[PDB]
Amino acid sequence: SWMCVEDIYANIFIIKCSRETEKKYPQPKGQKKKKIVKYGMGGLIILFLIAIIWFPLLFMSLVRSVVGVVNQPIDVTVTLKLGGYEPLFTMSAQQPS
Amino acid sequence: PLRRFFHDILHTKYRAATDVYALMFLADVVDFIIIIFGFWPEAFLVMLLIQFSTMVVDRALYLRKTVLGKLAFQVALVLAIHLWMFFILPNVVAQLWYFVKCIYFALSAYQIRCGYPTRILGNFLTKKYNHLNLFLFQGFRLVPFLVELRAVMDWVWTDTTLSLSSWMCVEDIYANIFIIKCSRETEKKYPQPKGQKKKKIVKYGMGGLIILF
Amino acid sequence: DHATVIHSGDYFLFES
Amino acid sequence: VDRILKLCQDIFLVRETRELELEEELYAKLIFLYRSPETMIKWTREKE
Amino acid sequence: KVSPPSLGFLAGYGIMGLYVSIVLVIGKFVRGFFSEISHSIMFEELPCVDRILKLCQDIFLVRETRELELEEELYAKLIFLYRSPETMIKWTREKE
Amino acid sequence: NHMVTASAGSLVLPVLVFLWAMLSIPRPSKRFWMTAIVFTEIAVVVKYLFTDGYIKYDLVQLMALFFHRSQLLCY
Ligand SMILES: CCCCCCCC/C=C/CCCCCCCC(=O)O[C@@H](COC(=O)CCCCCCCCCCCCCCCCC)COP(=O)(O)OCCN
Ligand SMILES: CCCCCCCC/C=C/CCCCCCCC(=O)O[C@@H](COC(=O)CCCCCCCCCCCCCCCCC)COP(=O)(O)OCCN
Repeated sequence: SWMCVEDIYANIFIIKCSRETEKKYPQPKGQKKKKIVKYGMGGLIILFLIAIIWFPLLFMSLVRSVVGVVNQPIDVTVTLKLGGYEPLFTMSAQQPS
Repeated sequence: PLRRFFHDILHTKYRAATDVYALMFLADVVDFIIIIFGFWPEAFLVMLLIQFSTMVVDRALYLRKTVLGKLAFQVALVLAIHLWMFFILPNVVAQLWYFVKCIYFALSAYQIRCGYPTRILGNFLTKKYNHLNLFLFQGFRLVPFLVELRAVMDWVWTDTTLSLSSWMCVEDIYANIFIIKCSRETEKKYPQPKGQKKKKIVKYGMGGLIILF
Repeated sequence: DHATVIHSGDYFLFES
Repeated sequence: VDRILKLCQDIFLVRETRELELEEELYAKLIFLYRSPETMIKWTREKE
Repeated sequence: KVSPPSLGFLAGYGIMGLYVSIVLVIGKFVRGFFSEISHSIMFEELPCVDRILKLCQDIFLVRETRELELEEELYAKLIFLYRSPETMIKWTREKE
Repeated sequence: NHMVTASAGSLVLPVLVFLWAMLSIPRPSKRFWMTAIVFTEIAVVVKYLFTDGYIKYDLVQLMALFFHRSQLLCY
């Protein structure tokens, strides 16, 4: 019950504030809402919706634009072995070679 | 001669008026789907945004009833798509996208030649109160975001004295009064006797699915 | 005033 | 729900012909039906 | 060529499925604001909210001076205004 | 034709269909039809003077445009 008295008060306050503003700044009867107000409020909302659909995808695809690294061998070790026996030839062609 | 040509299309006298927005839009939906489903990427991303943005501009020119604006949008779009898709961008997917966009350009031209009617305000599915209509209405509500974007867009372009809170409360009352009306009709066409148990099949079907889920 | 027309309905309109 | 469908469709006709003074007065009827639960049981009764 | 990404946590078809699910959830949240806004017209379109502001501020004065018997009797008035939709159309009318 | 050939020569006519023919008030005039006939003939000659599937769809085109002419001359 405490919290139901506190909710009634919050909402009666917000209505009271709005009733006041519309007495200080009245609007004529039968006057269209100005285009600026419409395009502003509406515009933002529409934009938010596009940015909750397309933008996430875009950012993920931006991450995917990266590169790969040339990992050249440091050593090229080559052996020629006859059967079970010790290798006939062994060479390690390193960085200069 | 250019001036004279344009004058004709804009101010003639042989203009039996028709409304082909419903369909111009369906072509745009189908296109959207092709781009998305067949995504096989910056290309796809940019194109998706393009299609979305054309749809928004189209709604604006419908609700504001401008034939000159539609002429200009057609000229621009025809040239742009015919250049972008045939020089820059370069495929069964893109071959279709093109066929379906060609149908859009044809239907659009019919509207610029015929002129907009007088009554353009009113949903397409809420004209007849049957069963097909109910199921399509309810389905359109399920697609995420469609219902909302329609409402805001129509507010910005139609001339009204109400705000957005109040616009959206008139649109909700109408949606729910429609759904009740559809159900009231079905139960007059197909009545059920007083005191008759619901048939076992209906029960086992609906209930069964829910339990399984 | 707009907001005194929006907020002024009574039970007589919903009469017969 | 038939008498409410007529009010909702008359708000729309007025928006078409731009007679915006009657859009305000018909919004007031719709808002005072949904603010009095007992005038909706009079407006939505089966007139047989 | 070898490949070492830095933000590679956003990879996989599981991330594609995740995106879709996010949209759905946000979609239902936005629907909240545009759906049943006709159900609270009785409690949000009140013409003159001044007589209710006096009852709410008198519950508070009584709590200050500790006269708790009147806190109960003034709570009963506030609860029976919000339990009878037609006594709120009498209390909240523009007295001109 | 533009879906198959996908060139830059077969772009002219599709643009003109959507912006001169379909937007003309009573009917697409003589000049539209004559332009289309002349352009398609030119492209045939030009591509001839330069693949193994070059002038097949253009034969259909030219013969369809001359069919129209015959109906729009009998009525
Ligand atoms: C009588 C019904 C029988 C015919 C069946 C054909 C209907 C097909 C099924 C309809 C339900 C499915 C919804 C598809 C779109 C609606 C078509 C329609 O009803 O046609 C509607 C168009 O709906 C709209 O107005 C929507 C425009 C706003 C959306 C613009 C941004 C697009 C948002 C994102 C779009 C991307 C893809 C869109 C959908 C994705 C998947 C669905 C007709 O404008 P209307 O009622 O003002 O009209 C006025 C008088 N004619
Ligand atoms: C909230 C976080 C919890 C996590 C769950 C994530 C799911 C969130 C919402 C996902 C949508 C789940 C669909 C629930 C099914 C009930 C529909 C509903 O309105 O349930 C609503 C909320 O509940 C209600 O509004 C009560 C009305 C129940 C009506 C029952 C059937 C109405 C439509 C069903 C179609 C009937 C036949 C149509 C035939 C053709 C259809 C293609 C949830 O939908 P939605 O609208 O906000 O949909 C839009 C964006 N997804």
